[PDB]
Amino acid sequence: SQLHKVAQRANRMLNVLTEQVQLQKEFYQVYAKAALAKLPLLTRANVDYAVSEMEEKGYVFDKRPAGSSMKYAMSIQNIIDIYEHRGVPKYRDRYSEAYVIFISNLKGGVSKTVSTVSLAHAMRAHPHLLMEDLRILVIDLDPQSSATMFLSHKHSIGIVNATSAQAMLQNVSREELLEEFIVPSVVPGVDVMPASIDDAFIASDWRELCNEHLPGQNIHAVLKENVIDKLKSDYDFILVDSGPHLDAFLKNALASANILFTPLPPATVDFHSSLKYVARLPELVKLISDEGCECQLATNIGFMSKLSNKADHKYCHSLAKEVFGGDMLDVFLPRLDGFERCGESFDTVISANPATYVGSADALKNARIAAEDFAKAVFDRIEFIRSN
Amino acid sequence: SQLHKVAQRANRMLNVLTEQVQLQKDELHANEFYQVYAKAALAKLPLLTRANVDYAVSEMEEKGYVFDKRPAGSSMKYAMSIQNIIDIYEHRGVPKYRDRYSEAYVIFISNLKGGVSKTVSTVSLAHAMRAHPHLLMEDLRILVIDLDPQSSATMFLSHKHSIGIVNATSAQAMLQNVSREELLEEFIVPSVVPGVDVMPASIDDAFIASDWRELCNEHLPGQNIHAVLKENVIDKLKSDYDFILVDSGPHLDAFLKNALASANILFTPLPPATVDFHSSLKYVARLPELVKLISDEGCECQLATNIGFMSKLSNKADHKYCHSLAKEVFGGDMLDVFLPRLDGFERCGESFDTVISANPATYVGSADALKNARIAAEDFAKAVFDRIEFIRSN
Ligand SMILES: Nc1ncnc2c1ncn2[C@@H]1O[C@H](COP(=O)(O)OP(=O)(O)O)[C@@H](O)[C@H]1O
Ligand SMILES: Nc1ncnc2c1ncn2[C@@H]1O[C@H](COP(=O)(O)OP(=O)(O)O)[C@@H](O)[C@H]1O
Ligand SMILES: [Mg+2]
Ligand SMILES: [Mg+2]
Repeated sequence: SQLHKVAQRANRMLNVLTEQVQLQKEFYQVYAKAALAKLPLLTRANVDYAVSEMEEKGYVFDKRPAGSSMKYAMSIQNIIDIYEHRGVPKYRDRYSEAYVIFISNLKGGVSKTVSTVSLAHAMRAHPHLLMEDLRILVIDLDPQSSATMFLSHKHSIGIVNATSAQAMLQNVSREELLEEFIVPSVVPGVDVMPASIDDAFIASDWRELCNEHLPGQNIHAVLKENVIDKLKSDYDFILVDSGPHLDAFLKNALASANILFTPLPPATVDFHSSLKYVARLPELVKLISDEGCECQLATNIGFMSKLSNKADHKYCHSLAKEVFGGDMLDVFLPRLDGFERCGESFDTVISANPATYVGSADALKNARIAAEDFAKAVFDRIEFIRSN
Repeated sequence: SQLHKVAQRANRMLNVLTEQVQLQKDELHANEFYQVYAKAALAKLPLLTRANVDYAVSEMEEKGYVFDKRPAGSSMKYAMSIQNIIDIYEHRGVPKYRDRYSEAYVIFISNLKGGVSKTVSTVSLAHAMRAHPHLLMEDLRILVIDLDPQSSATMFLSHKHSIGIVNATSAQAMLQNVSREELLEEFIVPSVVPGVDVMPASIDDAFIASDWRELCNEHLPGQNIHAVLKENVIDKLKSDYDFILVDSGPHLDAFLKNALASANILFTPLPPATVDFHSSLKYVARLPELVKLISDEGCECQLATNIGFMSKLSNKADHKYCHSLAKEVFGGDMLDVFLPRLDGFERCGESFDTVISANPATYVGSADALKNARIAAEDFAKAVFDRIEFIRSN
């Protein structure tokens, strides 16, 4: 009974530490008016007419003095509103229901979380996708909660309780999900439904917890029916992140996705493992199907992750190209220091402010551009699939 | 069905890759471990003197013992392997650990919070304990059972061109329920440091964990689902090892439960990061509940205590706060030593080497980094060993 003893001491500690984070409780990117001209469909002249015409109508743009005078400090919203003023339709004007993206791989360390949060921020803030005025939701279903930490400033969530796995069991309305479970991330337009280590116990007793709280409901269609379907009209993209564990969460995530992206690692051994997952994927969809709901899983796109020039890497890259063939993204996430440094302070290569960044400013830009290139390639891929 | 297409091509590629690594399967030769001592260096070890070593060495050669000398100098030099030193201690009559205890002792370093250093501690503990200068006379035999589909332990313990893929895994051994002779011949693999072995894991074990109930029903009818590891694997190796370490992933599944039911003692690595620490505490506060669950539904846990230790601790002030909190929680069950965050552990982890198996000459970094990592690892291992000794004899 020495555990009971220590376990209690740790309990008083939690209740104490929990009242810490509670008692505790921004996007740097701004564009100079002239900078908008490099954005698609916009020119120096038409931005001047838009800003001019909108102002005369009562619009007020963000500004900040650079010495004495006061220039324009355009926020993403200002830009989005300028495009709207110029009759450029938004993504929601051609697609009516949210598309669910699931970056998955049973093998860990392959960059599932980083590629997921990077894709969320980079798609929203992509210079070429701002006109799309995208609304993105990242649903964290990994008790390790890496996505949560990356997306909402660690001093925010700290000890989370309103969890995605909780949402699944509580089965609440759209309004409650937006108001009580979903929290904003640093980049406006990108939200997150958090996770917490406590979700490990939920996954562990999923079977029973379902019989108690969701009687008669197919245990594999919960995330899809109790959460995603209720939010389909408030978001353009919904990204689900789960751990590399063949859980109820992994299954619920698979049953709700429209598309899968498999991040492929460069080392031969990890690449080998990943192919095992890609090979048994149809087996997994078959199971979930044979016992409940059907997976609307269209395709499975692969892409190299943390790739480099090592001979071994080039080799795997050739093999992956062989396996996925056409469904192989033409862009990949290379291994960069920017992603590591950022990963250490749980910040996105998009939200990380260069003025605060500890490391070379060059390295940061490189990863940002890499995240952006990756996001644009993903978005374009969905586009082709969705309008064909 | 443009998902079954890739699966097909993927499956084919596996065959190719498999047969490829199936050739480069180098044979891990024992006399390849870098560590060697000049005859004179043994004198610095406990119980050994320059004179009792020369006497021992002389008598052994008289009985035909063959020292693997090197052709250097007018008369060959003794390039002593940790095994030579072990054989010398044996010849002087100092008792080995297996002379001091009669059954393997099962250690389980665990935490539901991942990234806390469960694998690196487990792996460093094994190697550092075997090769620790003050523990050579113990002639330890250590087995690391990898039950994490990620197989990080398997990777640190062998060579990338030594184990490659993994077919006969621990999860597989649990369900097949084979003989001790079979576990020894087919399922256990040696690591880079002789004396420490590993029962491997593979990604395919994630499917086994996923369908544990159905698989136990079809392969192990009547057997309690939480006692499979204890009865089908560990109990059959009780005489073959002094220590058996179990490594599992951060999941509250069958593997985690079986490891617990087989453990003699538990070690909990506690991270300094306020968020990580808080998560670790939630795990410590639910341990009794978990043990109670296993009990209520079948077998009992012989879990003695739960020792806690700071993992990846820095000189930062923040860290010193958690350390205190941790002390309040664990109190006496806190380890006197902690695992500090060091470059040696990082650079080594990058190449899946242990700060014990990593040859300093080859280390691409600062010798001091590697040297400090090894020492820290050795002090941690001696501390765990000394603590087990006090618990075991008392
Ligand atoms: N492209 C990259 N370059 C450098 N480091 C990366 C990259 N992608 C991921 N990482 C780092 O690799 C580790 C694994 O990524 P993570 O997203 O947590 O994987 P999974 O989601 O596979 O667990 C993290 O510590 C992260 O900072
Ligand atoms: N003392 C340490 N100093 C520096 N890096 C460490 C230390 N202990 C562990 N690590 C590194 O931290 C990461 C997490 O450790 P790992 O043993 O894999 O954790 P778990 O077993 O938590 O997955 C690894 O990348 C590892 O190389
Ligand atoms: Mg993840
Ligand atoms: Mg581990």
